[PDB]
Amino acid sequence: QQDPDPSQLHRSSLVKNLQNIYFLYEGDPVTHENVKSVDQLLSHDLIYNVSGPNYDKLKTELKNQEMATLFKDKNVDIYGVEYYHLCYLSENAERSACIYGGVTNHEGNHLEIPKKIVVKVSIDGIQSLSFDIETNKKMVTAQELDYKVRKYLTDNKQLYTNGPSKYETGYIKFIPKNKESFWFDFFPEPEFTQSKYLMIYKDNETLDSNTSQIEVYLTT
Amino acid sequence: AVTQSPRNKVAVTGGKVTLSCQQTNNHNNMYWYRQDTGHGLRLIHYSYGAGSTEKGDIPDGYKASRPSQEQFSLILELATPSQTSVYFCASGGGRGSYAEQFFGPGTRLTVLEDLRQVTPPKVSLFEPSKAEIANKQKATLVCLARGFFPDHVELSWWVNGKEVHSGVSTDPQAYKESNYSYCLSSRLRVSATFWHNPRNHFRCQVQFHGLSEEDKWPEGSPKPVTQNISAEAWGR
Ligand SMILES: [Zn+2]
Ligand SMILES: [Zn+2]
Ligand SMILES: [Zn+2]
Repeated sequence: QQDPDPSQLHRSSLVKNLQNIYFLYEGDPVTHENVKSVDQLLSHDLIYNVSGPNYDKLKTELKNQEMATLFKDKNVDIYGVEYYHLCYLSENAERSACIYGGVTNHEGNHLEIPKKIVVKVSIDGIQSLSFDIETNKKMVTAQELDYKVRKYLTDNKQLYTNGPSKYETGYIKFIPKNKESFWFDFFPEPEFTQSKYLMIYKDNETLDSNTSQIEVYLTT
Repeated sequence: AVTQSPRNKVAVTGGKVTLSCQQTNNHNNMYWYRQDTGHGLRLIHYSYGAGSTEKGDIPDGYKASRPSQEQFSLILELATPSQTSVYFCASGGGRGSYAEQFFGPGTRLTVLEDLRQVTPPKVSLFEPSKAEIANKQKATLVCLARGFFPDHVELSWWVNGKEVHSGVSTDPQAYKESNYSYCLSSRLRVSATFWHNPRNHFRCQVQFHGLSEEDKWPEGSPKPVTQNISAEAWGR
C-alpha cells in the first residue's frame, strides 16, 4: 500500500447512507476466545458454533482456501466487525453473523500484560492528537487494531455518527517493523454495502503488536 | 405480528422522541412511515436487516436504528411541530412490496410549544328524540366528547356491559373546534323497544391519552394524564 493522494481518498459528504459505517464501529465487535471451525460453506471460509446477541452462528471469509484449511482445525481467537444483511449461511436457518478475517491462533499468542500501542492522530496535516490502544495478543490482526482506533475516535472525536461526519476524508496507516506499510480508507464509496466495504479485512493481515505503529490522517 | 410503542405521545418542541417497532414475523425488512390527513403514506427510513438502515423518501429530521432483526426505532432528536403526524411501522418479507408488508397499529405523535394546552375531554350522553321514538321504531343515542386537546381519543359503546359495534356510527376523525379544542361525536341506534326496557344499560366510553409519568408538569396544577370517562343511561 503506497500512501494515498488527496484525490485517492473517498469523501464522506458523497456517501448517502454513511450511518451504515457508523453502526459497524460504534457497536461491539464480535470477539471469541479459543474456538474451532465446525463447518464450511465456500473453500475460503470457516463457520463457528459461537453466539452473540444477534446470532447463533458466525462465518468468516478468509484470504483463500490455503488460509482457510490452515485455521480449519486449530483453536483460534476471533476478533472482527460483523454484518447481517446478505449473510447467507445456508438455504434455510439463519440467525447468522458474517465477518472477514479477524482470525489468529489462540495457543501461546497472549501477553502476561496487555500491550499498549500509541495511535498518532493527525488532523489537517497537524499531528495534534494521540491516544492509546490495547491488545493482549502477540500477533494481532489489523482489523482488531483498526476497530479499536475507530471506536475511540467515534466515541471521542465523532469520526462517525448516525448521520454525516465532521471529517471529509480519512485513513489509518499501519507501519509494521520490516514490512511494507499499508492503509485503509475510513470512508466508503458513494454507494456501498457493509459486506462490500468490510473486504479490507479479508486478507487477515496480522501484525506484531510489540513492533508496529499506527497513524491516523483526517481532514475536516 | 407488529407492535409499536408508544402508541400515543405528546412532546414539546426541541424535545427528543423515540418510536419503537417490534415484530415477530422474523422479516429481514422493516419500515417507518408517516401519514398526514389528506396526504399520503410516506416512507421515512427502512432497513434491509440488523445493524443497518436506509434513508427513505423524507428522512430529514429523523434518525433510525436496527439493533436487531426484531426491532426498528425511529428517533427524533429535535422534535418540531411539523413532525406531528400518525406514524406507521411495518415488516416485510421477500422484496418488501406492499403485498408482502405487515403494518403496525400506528402511533399518534403531537408536538407543541408547551404541554400546558393538553386537556381531558367533556363527555355527554343524549336520549333519543322525543318524536323519533314514536313513528321511528328506532331509538338513536348520541354521544358527544369535546373540549379536549390534543386528539388522541377512542370512543366505544357498551350495552349491558358488552362492547357493541353494530348500529354504531362514529365520526371518522376528531374535528377541531377552536385552535386548542377537538370535538368527536358518535351514534348508537337500537329498536325503540330495546330503548324502552329499563333493564337495558347504555354506556358511552371515551379514552383520552394526555401526558405521561415521564413528562414533567408544572407543580401546583393537576396533571392531565390519561383518562377513562364514561356517560351512561338506563332504558326508560
Ligand atoms: Zn486466546
Ligand atoms: Zn475508490
Ligand atoms: Zn388508548
